[PDB]
Amino acid sequence: DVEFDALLGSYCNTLSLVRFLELGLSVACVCTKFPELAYMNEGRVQFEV
Amino acid sequence: EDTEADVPVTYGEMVLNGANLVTALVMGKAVRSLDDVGRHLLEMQEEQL
Amino acid sequence: EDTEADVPVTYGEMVLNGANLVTALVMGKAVRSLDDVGRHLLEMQEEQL
Amino acid sequence: MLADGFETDIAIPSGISRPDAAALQRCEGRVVFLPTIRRQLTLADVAHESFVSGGVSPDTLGLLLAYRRRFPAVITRVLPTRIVACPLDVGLTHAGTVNLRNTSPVDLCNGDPISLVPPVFEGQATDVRLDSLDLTLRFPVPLPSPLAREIVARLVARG
Amino acid sequence: PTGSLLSTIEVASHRRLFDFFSRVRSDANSLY
Repeated sequence: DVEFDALLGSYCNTLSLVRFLELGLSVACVCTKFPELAYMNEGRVQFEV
Repeated sequence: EDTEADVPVTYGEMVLNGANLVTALVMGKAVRSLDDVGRHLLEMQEEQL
Repeated sequence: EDTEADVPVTYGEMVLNGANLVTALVMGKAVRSLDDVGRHLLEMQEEQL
Repeated sequence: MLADGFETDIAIPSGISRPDAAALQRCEGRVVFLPTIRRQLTLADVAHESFVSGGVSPDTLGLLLAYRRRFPAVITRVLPTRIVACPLDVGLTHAGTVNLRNTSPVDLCNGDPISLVPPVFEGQATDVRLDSLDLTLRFPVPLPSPLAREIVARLVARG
Repeated sequence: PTGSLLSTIEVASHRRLFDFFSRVRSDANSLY
């Protein structure tokens, strides 16, 4: 008697790595970085109109 | 749009030639391509990620 | 009307002109040893440039 | 750590004036009623706004019955962005010692068990109100236990 | 436009670096 079992393939998934500036939405942003943001209580943005 | 396609000819071959035949008779289980799956688990083990 | 766009990649950075704070220990009470707190203002305000 | 201490993070919102921001730093050793043992909560959950029943803000006796349905926690450090507390039912700290603060007009002694009581006394109803957020923080009063069995007896026998 | 007039958008903020290293007892009106 000859009998056996088998694995006939193992299939996986790859996560799509999405960057934000690669999107078409990024016109509504001005993506500038605070190196310090955790240290801030009140922030105001002042500009001349 | 198009009338004539390109179609492959050979079906797929999966035989227990080699070291897989031993595991089907002695162990009783047969991983799909042990001549590669057992190989790739070694360079993952030692080289990189 | 179009498929491939030109998109910026870098984020935006800043010009820091911040209110600076000086804490330095001084051993002794002399004229030249107390002016080093004053030199430390223009040593650190130079580093922001 | 997981067993010895448990730090919660009561988050502070964005828009807070400095007359309101300098009142929270005077609230260092207090008693705070969390409803759960979540690790991230907000001030709208801690305050008396979340304390109300269906429409009815209860008096000092119903204020008892929604204490023991909650979790007492003690503030350990007030950061600008969050308030860090420790719920007493889980565990104190690694060292097992957390500093409280008297709001009572009554001195404490060694080895006295502390039960907490609402702000029941006259000249005592001190609610830290934050005007920019419309938040009152009714802090309870750590009393010695042989006082806390009197006052509950004075309130239950009055009804 | 070559006759236009730009301007720098200014971000003014009250950072507090030293509340995280140690305890603070400041006033209600300290623009420190």
